Amino acid sequence: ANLEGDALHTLRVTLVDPNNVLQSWDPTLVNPCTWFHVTCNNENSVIRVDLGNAELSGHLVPELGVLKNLQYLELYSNNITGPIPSNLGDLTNLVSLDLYLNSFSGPIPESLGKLSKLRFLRLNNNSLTGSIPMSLTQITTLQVLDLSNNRLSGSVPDNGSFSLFTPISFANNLDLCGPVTSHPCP
Amino acid sequence: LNQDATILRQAKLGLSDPAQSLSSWSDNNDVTPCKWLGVSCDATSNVVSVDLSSFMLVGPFPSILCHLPSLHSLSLYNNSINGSLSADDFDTCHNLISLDLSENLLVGSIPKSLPFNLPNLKFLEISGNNLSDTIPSSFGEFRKLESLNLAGNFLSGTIPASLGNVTTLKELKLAYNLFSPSQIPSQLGNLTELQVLWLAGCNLVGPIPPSLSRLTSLVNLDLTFNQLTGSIPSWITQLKTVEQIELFNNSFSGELPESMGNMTTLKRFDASMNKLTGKIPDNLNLLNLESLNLFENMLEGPLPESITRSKTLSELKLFNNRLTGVLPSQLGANSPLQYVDLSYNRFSGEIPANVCGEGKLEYLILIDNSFSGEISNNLGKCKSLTRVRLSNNKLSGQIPHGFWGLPRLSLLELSDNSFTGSIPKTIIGAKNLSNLRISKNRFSGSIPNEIGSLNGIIEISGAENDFSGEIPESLVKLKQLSRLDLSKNQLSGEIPRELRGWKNLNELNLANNHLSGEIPKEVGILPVLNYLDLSSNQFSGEIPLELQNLKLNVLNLSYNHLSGKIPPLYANKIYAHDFIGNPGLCVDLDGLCRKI
Amino acid sequence: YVPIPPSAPSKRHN
Ligand SMILES: *[C@@H]1O[C@H](CO)[C@@H](O[C@@H]2O[C@H](CO)[C@@H](O)[C@H](O)[C@H]2NC(C)=O)[C@H](O)[C@H]1NC(C)=O
Ligand SMILES: *[C@@H]1O[C@H](CO)[C@@H](O[C@@H]2O[C@H](CO)[C@@H](O)[C@H](O)[C@H]2NC(C)=O)[C@H](O)[C@H]1NC(C)=O
Ligand SMILES: *[C@@H]1O[C@H](CO)[C@@H](O[C@@H]2O[C@H](CO)[C@@H](O)[C@H](O)[C@H]2NC(C)=O)[C@H](O)[C@H]1NC(C)=O
Ligand SMILES: *[C@@H]1O[C@H](CO)[C@@H](O[C@@H]2O[C@H](CO)[C@@H](O)[C@H](O)[C@H]2NC(C)=O)[C@H](O)[C@H]1NC(C)=O
Ligand SMILES: *[C@@H]1O[C@H](CO)[C@@H](O)[C@H](O)[C@H]1NC(C)=O
Ligand SMILES: *[C@@H]1O[C@H](CO)[C@@H](O)[C@H](O)[C@H]1NC(C)=O
Ligand SMILES: *[C@@H]1O[C@H](CO)[C@@H](O)[C@H](O)[C@H]1NC(C)=O
Ligand SMILES: *[C@@H]1O[C@H](CO)[C@@H](O)[C@H](O)[C@H]1NC(C)=O
Repeated sequence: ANLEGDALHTLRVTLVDPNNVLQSWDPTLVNPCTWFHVTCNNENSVIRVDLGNAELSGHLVPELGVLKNLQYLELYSNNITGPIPSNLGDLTNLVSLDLYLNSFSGPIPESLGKLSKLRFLRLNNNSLTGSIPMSLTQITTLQVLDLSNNRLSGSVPDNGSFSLFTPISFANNLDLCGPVTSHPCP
Repeated sequence: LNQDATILRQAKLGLSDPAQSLSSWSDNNDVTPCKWLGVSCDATSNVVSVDLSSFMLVGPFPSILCHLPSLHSLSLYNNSINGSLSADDFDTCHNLISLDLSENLLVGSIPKSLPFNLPNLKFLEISGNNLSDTIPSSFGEFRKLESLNLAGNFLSGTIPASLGNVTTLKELKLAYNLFSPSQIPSQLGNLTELQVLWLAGCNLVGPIPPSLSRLTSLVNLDLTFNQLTGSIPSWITQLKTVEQIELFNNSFSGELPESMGNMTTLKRFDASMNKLTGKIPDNLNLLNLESLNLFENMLEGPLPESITRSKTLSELKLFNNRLTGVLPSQLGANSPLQYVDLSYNRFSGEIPANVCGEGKLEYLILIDNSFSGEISNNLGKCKSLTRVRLSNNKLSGQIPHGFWGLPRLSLLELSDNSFTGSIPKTIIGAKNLSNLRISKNRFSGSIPNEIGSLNGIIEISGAENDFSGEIPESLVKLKQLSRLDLSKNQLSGEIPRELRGWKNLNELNLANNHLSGEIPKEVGILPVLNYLDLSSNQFSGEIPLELQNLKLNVLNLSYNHLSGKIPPLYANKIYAHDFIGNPGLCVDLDGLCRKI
Repeated sequence: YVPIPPSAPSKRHN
């Protein structure tokens, strides 16, 4: 409510918002549960942030990790730059992380492996570099993965939850190797 | 034109002037100093003041300006004057009465020699700078000072007791500084001419000193955002001329003083966000009260009738307390009520019938009480309303027709009550309505087609009602609709085939209805649809292949009459719970289709 | 420019 509203307001200040989709994000409200693009559970705690295809730019903030009951984070089809914040892995109840179709740079954080309830992970169409963290194989619930159209490289793991994924999850990357690609590793 | 022209131009040389705010100064035409911008004179052509407010001037403090012999006021308000002040900066300034250096980029400490150098000062403001170190104890030597504003700096240590020595003070503003934890100095009680005391965000602790009863000519007392403790003292009643008391965000406990009722001059009282217990004082006679905020405390008992004697009351916020009983039946009849929030209390009985008696009510927020009965006809005439939240009460009966069509109403939240009747045609009037929340009620009849002509609607949430008939085709005309939840109703018929209008629709929940026909193929081309619940209906035909284009988080088509092959991306085991209770569905393996 | 919060009533609501 107070703490969650302050995090989301810190996000608003940091984003550029030409179409005023965050007009309703009034910091004088006791909680953000009447705000547009935000959904709360019966206890007035944030469970969804739905900001897809909203012509947003700027970068995300690390204060997003205070949203402990967040289940769905949709930030897709924007022009968001900068790194995926490392402490998005503090979002222990997250089911869907949908950051696809942006200009995110730098690595996929190792911390995303701590998202033990994550089901959907769609990071495609970004400028993400480095390797795919092994810790992601240990998310038992992970069933939909798209890292395609990035600049990822190194070994693509194929154990655990990654055993389900086909080449289409990893297509058009910089330098990926392993069984799921045609190329064995260096 | 005398040394005044020379001295002013030297001062201009020391400052960077990117906006050319001083172009009249260094641009001749033989014009004398008295008609230069920001420079004012007396009858004998002596520069008596210099005001350079909001000129975007950058550079160190221009000490050369004090070489003007007749200078009385110097304002550099709202510039980028930077660096620090020093003793040498104010040597020649001994004729100054007024000095405003606020909203600049000054750093370092306040020079200790300032009172010795500026004996005639009545006004000193260095507010909104980056000053550090302690407030000098030498400030007790000021013999004429009437106003001191050092608010919004990084001043450290504690508020010096010697400031009590400066009995000429009418305004003391030290708010938002980086002081050590400390009690309000007792010596401030000696300042018997004080009208304004603003020590907000000063890291204060302990009780309000009894000394401060002697500040009898206080107008505004603001101690917000500290850690003050104890009772709000009963001697605030003896402040004969007090108009504003701001005590919110502290650790005040005990009861509000019962004597409060006779504070006839009081306009604005806020002791919200404390640990206050007991009752709101009764026998109130607050003739001039504009604002009463006591939200987020542990106040118990009723709202006394005598609040209606406050005929200029515009703001009443008592939310998040343990308040009980019926509201005064005449509340708002003879006052310009504007913002009312009584959320999260235990209020019972009827909403006062003339609460918008004077046509000024904007917020009516009564969440989570036990308000029973109906919304009166007279609230339908309240055309100033923007934010209505009545949810989680015991309210019942039909909503008056004019209430739905209020022209500025933005958020209308009636959810979780026992409201009956149909939504009338008069809702065309609500042209600013963006958020309609009417879930968990007993609303009936068709969703009227007139909702579709309200272009600015973003959420419609009307689940758990008795709505029947078809979904209006005009709901597809709503380009900015991001949530539609009409689940758990008696709706029938099919959903419109042409859906490209719903370009912002993120959530579509039509579950637990009597809906029929095909799932439209255009559902698959909605750009931001992520939550699709069409479960527990009578939908027939094939699941469109176009649904594979969607990046859904919730997909639920369970308990319908769907048949034919499952689209190949959704035939995966991981999506199988999305299609439970559709006996006719099959998984095609290229040739063989099996009912699983 | 440092925006110093005014000496006024809290605007919190809901
Ligand atoms: C402080 O100074 C600034 C800059 O001189 C003032 O802002 C200008 O004045 C108005 C403000 O709405 C606008 O028309 C200009 O475009 C502003 N210029 C800017 C921001 O560069 C500001 O009004 C002053 N503030 C106070 C409180 O006096
Ligand atoms: C102003 O006061 C309120 C209530 O006293 C503060 O809100 C509480 O803050 C703590 C953390 O410091 C939270 O754990 C509680 O959940 C909050 N309580 C309520 C009732 O909301 C608020 O932080 C204070 N604000 C400032 C700026 O000091
Ligand atoms: C799809 O929706 C149906 C309801 O239409 C869900 O099944 C219900 O689950 C609730 C528990 O929340 C129980 O009361 C019943 O077992 C079900 N109700 C009916 C009317 O059958 C189902 O959980 C949803 N499926 C998914 C995958 O989310
Ligand atoms: C003096 O304080 C002001 C405001 O508190 C500071 O100005 C800000 O500095 C940061 C970091 O450079 C910027 O991101 C902001 O844009 C600045 N302006 C405002 C209005 O916040 C300033 O840095 C401080 N200066 C010194 C020397 O301490
Ligand atoms: C994703 O990236 C590829 C390669 O740059 C591009 O061809 C495609 O258009 C992108 N997808 C979308 C939906 O824009
Ligand atoms: C997958 O294999 C790697 C390498 O042996 C191992 O470190 C990782 O923990 C394994 N993860 C799972 C879930 O088996
Ligand atoms: C004042 O500001 C300018 C930059 O805005 C800077 O060059 C100058 O050195 C500053 N003065 C001091 C004393 O730091
Ligand atoms: C109000 O009542 C108290 C005691 O009951 C008294 O001390 C106070 O001075 C009175 N104030 C006014 C303004 O009448």
